[PDB]
Amino acid sequence: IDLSALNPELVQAVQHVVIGPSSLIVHFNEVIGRGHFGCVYHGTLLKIHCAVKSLNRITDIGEVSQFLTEGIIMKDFSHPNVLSLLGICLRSEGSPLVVLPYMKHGDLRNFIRNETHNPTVKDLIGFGLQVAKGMKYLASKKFVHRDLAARNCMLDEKFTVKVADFGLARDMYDKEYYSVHNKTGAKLPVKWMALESLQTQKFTTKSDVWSFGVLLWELMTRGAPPYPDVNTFDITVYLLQGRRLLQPEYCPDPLYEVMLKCWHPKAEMRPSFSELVSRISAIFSTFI
Ligand SMILES: Cc1cc(-c2cc(F)c3nnc([C@@H](C)n4ccc5ncccc5c4=O)n3c2)on1
Repeated sequence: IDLSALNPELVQAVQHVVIGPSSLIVHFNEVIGRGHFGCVYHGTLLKIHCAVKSLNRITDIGEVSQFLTEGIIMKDFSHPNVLSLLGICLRSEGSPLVVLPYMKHGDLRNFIRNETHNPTVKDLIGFGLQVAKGMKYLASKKFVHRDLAARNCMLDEKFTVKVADFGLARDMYDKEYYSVHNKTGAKLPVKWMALESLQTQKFTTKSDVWSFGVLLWELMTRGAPPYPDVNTFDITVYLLQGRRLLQPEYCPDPLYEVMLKCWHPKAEMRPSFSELVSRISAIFSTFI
């Protein structure tokens, strides 16, 4: 790595992000995750159980100083509902490996769809509140997620929910839900996107608020696909007919009212993540 190529203020932070190969064993024999940009494997860090992501499906990782800079930013994030970066390990043959905490119970969507798990309505709302707290933190860091959805949050061994799939962990972990734009070629999660982002492909924290509303709907339907009878970019036409996802059977009325505020046609009128934490914690507190 070329320390000179970095912003001079960040050079000190590199030692805290870089993991020496001696400190990490990767078990390439068993894939635990699959993304478009690469596979994920069990690993042991010095005995800390971790998830090691390869980026080898990409032809190139871009500018190495930029990759490092991304890693440094990501490493300073610390919140119990945000997936942390443990570090990055430089291997001789191949791209760098990204080292994340192991998430025993996988992604939130699959967890709520799992027949062997039986969360209550209170539990599902609490999963939503935990996501809201993670997003309030990210928004306070002026970080825009761009791909918030239940598939992109994960659960650890204590069922703590963590906003995942950002920074160096960013990928498409379920290709079904990404559609190619015709003018730009970008693969977009159209069914989670705000109206304005469908039009401009610009994403903001207020478009993350829209996605969060969809995520709440996923939770209360225990992982149903949103808008099944709508096809890809016909979602814009569908929404502009004056439509929204219907209230799920076991979704409390005030929680559906929160969903509708998250889908406000004017981005600036949608609630902040701080407001969502406040409103959801109240609704959650009414359940036993
Ligand atoms: C479906 C699905 C979703 C994911 C997923 C979603 C994320 F938001 C996400 N963020 N980071 C990851 C990768 C790096 N990851 C992280 C931890 C982990 N722990 C246990 C098993 C697999 C993983 C994993 O794939 N993710 C995988 O993997 N399969």
